[PDB]
Amino acid sequence: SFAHPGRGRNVARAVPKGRQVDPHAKVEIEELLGTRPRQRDLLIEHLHLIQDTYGQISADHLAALADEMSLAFAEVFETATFYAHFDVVKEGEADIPRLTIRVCDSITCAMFGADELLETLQRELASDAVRVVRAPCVGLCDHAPAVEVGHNFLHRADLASVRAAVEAEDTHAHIPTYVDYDAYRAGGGYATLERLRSGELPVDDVLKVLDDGGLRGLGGAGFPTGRKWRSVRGEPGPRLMAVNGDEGEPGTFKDQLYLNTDPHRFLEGMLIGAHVVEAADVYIYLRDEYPISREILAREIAKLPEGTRIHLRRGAGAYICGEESSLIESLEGKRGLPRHKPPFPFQVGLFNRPTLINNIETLFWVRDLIERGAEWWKSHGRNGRVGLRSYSVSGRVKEPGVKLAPAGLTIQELIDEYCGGISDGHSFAAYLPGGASGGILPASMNDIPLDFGTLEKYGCFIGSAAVVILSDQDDVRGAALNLMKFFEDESCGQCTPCRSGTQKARMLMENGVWDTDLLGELAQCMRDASICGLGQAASNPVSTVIKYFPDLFPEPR
Amino acid sequence: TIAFEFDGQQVEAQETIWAVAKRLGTHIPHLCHKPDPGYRPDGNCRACMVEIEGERVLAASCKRTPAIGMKVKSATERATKARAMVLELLVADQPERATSHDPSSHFWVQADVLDVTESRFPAAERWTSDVSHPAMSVNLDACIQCNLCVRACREVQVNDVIGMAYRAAGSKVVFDFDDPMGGSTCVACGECVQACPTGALMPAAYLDANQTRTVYPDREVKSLCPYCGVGCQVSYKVKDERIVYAEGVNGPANQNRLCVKGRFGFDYVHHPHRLTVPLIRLENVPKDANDQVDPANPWTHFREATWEEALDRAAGGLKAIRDTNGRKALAGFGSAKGSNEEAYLFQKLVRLGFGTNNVDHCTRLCHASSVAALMEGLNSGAVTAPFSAALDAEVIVVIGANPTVNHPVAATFLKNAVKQRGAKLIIMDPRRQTLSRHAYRHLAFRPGSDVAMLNAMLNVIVTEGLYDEQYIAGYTENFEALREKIVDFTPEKMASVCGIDAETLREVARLYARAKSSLIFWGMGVSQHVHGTDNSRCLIALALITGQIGRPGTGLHPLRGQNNVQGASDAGLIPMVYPDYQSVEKDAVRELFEEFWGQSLDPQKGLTVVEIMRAIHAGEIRGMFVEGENPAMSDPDLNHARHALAMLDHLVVQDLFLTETAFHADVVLPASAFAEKAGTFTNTDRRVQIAQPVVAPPGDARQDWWIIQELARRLDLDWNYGGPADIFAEMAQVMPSLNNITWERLEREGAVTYPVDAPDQPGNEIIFYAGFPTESGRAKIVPAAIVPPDEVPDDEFPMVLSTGRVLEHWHTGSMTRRAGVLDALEPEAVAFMAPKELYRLGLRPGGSMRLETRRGAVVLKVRSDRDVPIGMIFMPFCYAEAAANLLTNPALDPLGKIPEFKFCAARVVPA
Ligand SMILES: Nc1nc2c(c(=O)[nH]1)N[C@H]1C(S)=C(S)[C@@H](COP(=O)(O)OP(=O)(O)OC[C@H]3O[C@@H](n4cnc5c(=O)[nH]c(N)nc54)[C@H](O)[C@@H]3O)O[C@H]1N2
Ligand SMILES: Nc1nc2c(c(=O)[nH]1)N[C@H]1C(S)=C(S)[C@@H](COP(=O)(O)OP(=O)(O)OC[C@H]3O[C@@H](n4cnc5c(=O)[nH]c(N)nc54)[C@H](O)[C@@H]3O)O[C@H]1N2
Ligand SMILES: Cc1cc2nc3c(=O)[nH]c(=O)nc-3n(C[C@H](O)[C@H](O)[C@H](O)COP(=O)(O)O)c2cc1C
Ligand code: SF4
Ligand code: SF4
Ligand code: SF4
Ligand code: SF4
Ligand code: FES
Ligand code: FES
Ligand SMILES: [W+6]
Repeated sequence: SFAHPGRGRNVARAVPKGRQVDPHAKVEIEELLGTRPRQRDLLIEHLHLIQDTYGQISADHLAALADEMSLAFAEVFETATFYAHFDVVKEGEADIPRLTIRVCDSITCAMFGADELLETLQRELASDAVRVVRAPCVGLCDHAPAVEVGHNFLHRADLASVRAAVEAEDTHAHIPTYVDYDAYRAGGGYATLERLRSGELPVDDVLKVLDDGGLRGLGGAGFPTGRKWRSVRGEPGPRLMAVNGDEGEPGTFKDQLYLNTDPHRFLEGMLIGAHVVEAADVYIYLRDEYPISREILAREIAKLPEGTRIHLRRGAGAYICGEESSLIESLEGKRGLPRHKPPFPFQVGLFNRPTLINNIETLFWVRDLIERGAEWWKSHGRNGRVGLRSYSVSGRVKEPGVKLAPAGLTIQELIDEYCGGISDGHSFAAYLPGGASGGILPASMNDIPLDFGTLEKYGCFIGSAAVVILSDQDDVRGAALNLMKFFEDESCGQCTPCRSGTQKARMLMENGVWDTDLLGELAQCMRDASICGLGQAASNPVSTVIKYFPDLFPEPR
Repeated sequence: TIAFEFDGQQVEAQETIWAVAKRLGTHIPHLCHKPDPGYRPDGNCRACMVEIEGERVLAASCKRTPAIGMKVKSATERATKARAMVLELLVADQPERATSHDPSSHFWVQADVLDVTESRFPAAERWTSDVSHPAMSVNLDACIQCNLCVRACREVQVNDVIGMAYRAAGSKVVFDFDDPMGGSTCVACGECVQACPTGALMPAAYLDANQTRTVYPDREVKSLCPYCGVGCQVSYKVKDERIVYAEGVNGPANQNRLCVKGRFGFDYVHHPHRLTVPLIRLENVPKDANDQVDPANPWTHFREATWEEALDRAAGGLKAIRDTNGRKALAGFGSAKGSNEEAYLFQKLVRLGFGTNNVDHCTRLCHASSVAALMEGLNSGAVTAPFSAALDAEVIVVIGANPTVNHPVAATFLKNAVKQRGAKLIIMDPRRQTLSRHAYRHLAFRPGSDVAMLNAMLNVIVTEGLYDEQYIAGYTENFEALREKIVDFTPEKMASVCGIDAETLREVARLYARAKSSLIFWGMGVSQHVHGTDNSRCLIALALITGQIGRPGTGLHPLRGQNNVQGASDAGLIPMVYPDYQSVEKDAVRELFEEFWGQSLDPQKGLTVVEIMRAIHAGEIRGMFVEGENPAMSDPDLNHARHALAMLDHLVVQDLFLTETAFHADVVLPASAFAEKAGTFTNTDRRVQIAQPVVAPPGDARQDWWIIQELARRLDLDWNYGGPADIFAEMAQVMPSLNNITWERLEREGAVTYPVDAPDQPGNEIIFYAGFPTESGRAKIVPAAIVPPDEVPDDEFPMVLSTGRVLEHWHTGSMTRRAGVLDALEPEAVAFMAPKELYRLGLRPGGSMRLETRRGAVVLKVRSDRDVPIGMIFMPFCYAEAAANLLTNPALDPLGKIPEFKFCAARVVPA
């Protein structure tokens, strides 16, 4: 019995510092991973694998997973909590209910009553066995209001059909009928690609057809696809390719359409690009909200002969992962934080290798542009523009949906010639030419050709051509608030003008009166100092609403 | 040089735009950019934007380097509007400056340059306080999400505690799974709070119960760290003559990096138990092995006395034993925590005043077996490369050392090397380490089988023709002895002895030999065995036959543990050599010093630390002088060691507190602490660094050198030094290693690696590039057989007891248990066992248990640690309530004279 110089008024930790790894959760995650690689760039997939198996990511599983992958606790927690679809449950936290119901609250579904539907589905159905939550646009705006029950997306949903899907345990995704490998080959599929590969079709011929056709980035930025392809292949190898299937832009849904109808057309246009730039592996990054598209691509990639390795990856609820550098970061198993330019992805991208990145739709058209030539593509067009373009039209139209139509249509032409005009009892008031990011234009400016370039004069851009039509029954200022709420949630948090700016603007826009001057100074700062295009375009709704709808600000400054 | 235009003027760079502007006198606001080494810019805060003509959008001047023909404008309305707007965005969430967590933060400074005093944006209600950690307060409502702390924790230190979780404005700094900082893996290194520009992270010492800052120190003093051999340079914050906080300074070894003991364990100098007057044991109070004194109440055993009387009885008792029983009945234990000048005086006092070579210090229980083999093969008593050489190493070997616990700042550079350069780290240690997560391989071999494992790797390199014949031809000897004897130690046969499968042994041997540069670290796991000299020989043999030495990123680095163990040995504080390792038994050496000191010296080498303990039991050693050593806790087999101290006719102890050793003392002399002295100190890299006093000693404590001179005068030695400078001047004339190193040079340069060739050039960090200081210039390889431990487990004692260290505590605990933060972090005696073993004994984690060996028994808590192998008990020796050295086996390595602290047999019974 010996004294000691310490204070003697504290007790030592029974265990080492921090939280510990549980032996049962370690055994369970050992069993769950099987022989899958414990490499870092599979972190998001293994988090999908714990969430899909157990319905949640408990901390005891998260800790076993970081230990199995040699990662720090903060690295896995950092990454997991970045993505909206991962439920991390700590000590003292309840478990996630067995069934999850997600109700979209983006602009189009909100126009058809999404907020009230969320409240109604919450009072009537939420319980210990059902969780009811909001979600951003899930690419079903032509079926607004969209609601997800498990992995089953209900179109034009109400309480009756969602109640019927729950009580029927109707929670799996319904796979439609599509053009499969046998049917695709019977229509001459995988012919242009094989001629390109074998040697008869020269690679320089492919690059020439693209430059002549003028195929531009259908993901929204409109960069010339041939110019990009030459740039990637003009870089020292090894090179890689990544397919952007995030389609997270509210109002956009053309990629989901082409995937669920004719997937191998996209797969061949992809494998063509993979051959032009000599990519060892291709990565398809499909957003989590497309489980129908996920099962279709899983089935059809397996039907392909054994060539280029195709890695199908799965998003986890994050609109920022549609930015090329953020998608790359997400593919490497990290938080989706955009990188700083320069360098650009075509030179230092996925795994610091020169990386070719293309949108689902851009690759979809490669096969046809080659077999039919550039002059067939440039034959279509309107008002001085050339080429085809897929417009995702939602809102107050009689016939919403993807409209493959000539580039350069006016919004008046796109609505009367392709969408049956405005809905019954609505008058054309405003439209979003480029989804959330492209700003809000009034109905009186309906004579502006819609294509890359034509809208910048007006502070807008066509972007992904997510066309949303609003009417006099809709609220234009409430439209811009819904878009700011979206960006405030989607902002990856990296930099001040976007992280704080989106939040500050949303807070200001909820006052009865808008302080347009302060929003003006902030908008200027956001597009001038934000790192990436999310913050650079987040204020585009507010700026255009202030400029093009003076009647919506009666009060004096 | 890149010439470009900046704000209308032609300038030249190299360096980013921000850095050019700072150097031209144009300060550009910056928050997430920390212009200090190791903090690579991130460009997230956007406070530093500039206008680059011809570019659509503004650029962050901290991220962008200039280009030829670049027009950069920082004073444009457009650029200054964006910067002030960024600051206005952040000021909206900041707590009111006057009562904030840091009203004079770097953030508010940048706010004041943009004249952003208020924000017209609404505030967001954010996170609440986190004060669970006793050293640091977390108040994230001042956080700007600049991730300086994240880089601090995950790039500079690579402690890997902090993260930036969630998304958008919910992006939050978190510890592990957003756990409380005080219940997380945080090691309290303080890198994050030193980097934080907002006060969101602050030293707890600075804030009141409302998390408002209250402590603004009067002054700061640059000095060193009193603890370990990394030699970190430190800035000490003094408020009203009290050290209140400490920061990292850009010293050669540490680059502003610290660990918890350097940043927070400074307050032992202010502890109420600090000795302030001399003590003389009461004339009627006898000595006993198990007798305890109360450090707060020594009047039960001691009387207070003047310096004149305490020194008279201190020297008088030693002088009576010398003059009656002879010089042979005295011995001295020096301090490897003191300065080089004090070690030189102490060894001089024992040799000139006691008349013997019975002088030693804690290096006898430390790297004695390592330096024995290094002298035997290289004639060297120091490392061949700095620990910063790990950054140039392709393969890093850490064997028998736990650097993230015991040399943390150095360990941050080995983790940097893995993360930034792709070094392949191989850890060899029975226990798993926190370092193991970054390692390419971790061999968790059986305790006590280094020779078996390392001889397998020499067998792989020698049989597969992986050695460097050019180097073996030019610079080694005795390599043929190794080929003939190494044949029986095959990976297949040695796999069962060390527990490492034979294929991993070959892979490690192939990897080490084929690397372009390989660097070996080792510590007490290698040296503290009855075969520790053999463990070292195998390591040297690995470096000699592969030529992995003498080049950048290569060599042999036995991690020197004490803050001046290397310097105290340089100054001759060991029984067999004068300063600079000159044999006392070489008549030519003895005659040199006899003329330089003016008296005949003993030609026979003295005894070692444990050999003096035994001589005391034989009644041969009767008086001792102990300064800055606590053998009543640090010596093995304490029941016997404390009994030896109880039998001394006369024990003088010079220390800061009434330690377990001073219990048995006849005279206690209150001494100055590190932060109160000036002098030189030699780190593990041979960097000689000068220290200067931060505060004055309390009461009547005196300078160590002064007390040594006062005892020396009373032993007929006419010394009259003025201080450390005058002593350093005398050492330089007998220490060639100090050539071109002068006190003036260290005062202006701070640190100088030795040996130096010129008073202006830097020192030779890497040595042995062109041969060794042996006779032939070559290094002798010395084969090694498998020696068993002195004590091995049987049925009565089925467990292997190993002893060692924890991050927050130092050796015997006499200093760190008196530092408030370190004592709150590790307040109670614990030993570590595997969970499976706790199950078999029916113990729960935190339960009490009895730990017994043939030599002693203790009762303490058990901490459950899966990184501890089955059949092993690991126990720090820092807890007087359950002193590990009551259990340890005092068996000595015959060549090094070091005990086997790392291996004995023990048994556990629940208590
Ligand atoms: N925080 C802190 N740091 C210190 C000190 C302190 O007291 N507290 N002391 C300082 C001192 S003076 C010194 S010399 C250094 C010590 O520095 P270290 O050598 O790192 O100290 P130990 O904890 O004893 O580490 C020895 C390691 O070898 C392992 N080991 C056990 N048995 C064997 C074996 O048989 N073979 C091999 N190869 N390894 C084995 C043990 O697991 C242990 O992790 O630290 C200094 N640094
Ligand atoms: N079981 C086991 N035993 C071990 C070891 C192990 O690993 N396992 N390690 C061994 C090791 S490597 C060694 S180095 C020894 C360490 O053996 P010790 O040196 O005896 O341990 P310390 O606590 O460092 O002793 C330093 C003492 O000097 C006091 N002091 C501090 N600063 C000053 C100063 O500036 N001036 C003066 N006059 N006094 C000061 C301190 O209060 C302290 O009492 O322990 C060894 N013993
Ligand atoms: C915030 C942000 C979100 C984006 N989201 C998407 C998306 O959902 N789908 C997409 O194909 N491109 C998106 N992009 C464009 C991509 O960064 C990139 O240009 C594209 O994936 C490849 O271009 P391509 O159109 O030339 O194929 C986004 C860009 C930023 C501004
Ligand atoms: S803008 Fe800044 S914050 Fe918003 S997403 Fe791009 S990087 Fe992250
Ligand atoms: S804590 Fe200090 S450092 Fe870490 S992010 Fe918040 S502000 Fe930057
Ligand atoms: S203190 Fe050292 S360890 Fe704890 S968080 Fe800050 S940096 Fe990471
Ligand atoms: S590392 Fe060794 S020296 Fe540097 S601070 Fe921590 S203890 Fe002091
Ligand atoms: S799905 Fe609800 S907005 Fe597109
Ligand atoms: S300082 Fe240039 S961006 Fe943070
Ligand atoms: W030591």
